[PDB]
Amino acid sequence: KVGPPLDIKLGALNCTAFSIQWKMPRHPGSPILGYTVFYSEVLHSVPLSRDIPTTEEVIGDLKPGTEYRVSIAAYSQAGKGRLSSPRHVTTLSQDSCLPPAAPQQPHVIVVSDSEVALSWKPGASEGSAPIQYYSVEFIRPDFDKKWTSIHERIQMDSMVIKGLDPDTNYQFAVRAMNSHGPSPRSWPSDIIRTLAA
Ligand SMILES: *[C@@H]1O[C@H](CO)[C@@H](O[C@@H]2O[C@H](CO)[C@@H](O[C@@H]3O[C@H](CO)[C@@H](O)[C@H](O)[C@@H]3O)[C@H](O)[C@H]2NC(C)=O)[C@H](O)[C@H]1NC(C)=O
Repeated sequence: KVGPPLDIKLGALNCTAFSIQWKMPRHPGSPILGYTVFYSEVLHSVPLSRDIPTTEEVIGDLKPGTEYRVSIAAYSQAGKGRLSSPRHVTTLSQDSCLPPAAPQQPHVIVVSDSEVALSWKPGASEGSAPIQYYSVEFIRPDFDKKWTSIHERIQMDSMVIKGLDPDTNYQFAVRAMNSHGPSPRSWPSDIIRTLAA
């Protein structure tokens, strides 16, 4: 019986998601218990549906550059309310949610038996959003089959890495992050050996 939700607002967040916001229906006969959100790809087709207690929601795991038809209905103690007029929204184009290009191959200079100096430059593009931080991985080519992450974020374009094994060959690589995610790895640095203990 109750009217459809009012003041619906939707915006594409990124390539795979959009957020939806609305107001309580006017003059409800009974307390609103929740809402039901219906959406389908874009002549109507059978839609997916999500039930939520609040007046706003984020709809994720969508396809890039695709238009969606969205409707909302409120449910109360007297059944399902009237369904709002359909709203359309398009997820961002893939070129628009790009993560940054891989940073340039880093320069490496041995410092001690357990330390190494390292520096890098950003890539040709920051992607679709400015770089927020860098990440650094390392690997011992003689024994390791996989890269190891350094669980810190760097706003500098250089750093000194400590705690390495003495008399060991190492290589290093860098990735840049924006709000859209990680870049590919930089080229690996040239092999460099720590001083023996
Ligand atoms: C595009 O937008 C969507 C929606 O904002 C992003 O997905 C969301 O990513 C966040 C952060 O990773 C997720 O939050 C996390 O959820 C669980 C606990 O519920 C846990 O992994 C973390 O503690 C954190 O709270 C959120 O669930 C997720 N929402 C989805 C998938 O619907 C997405 O990362 C954005 N970027 C891209 C490139 O798609």
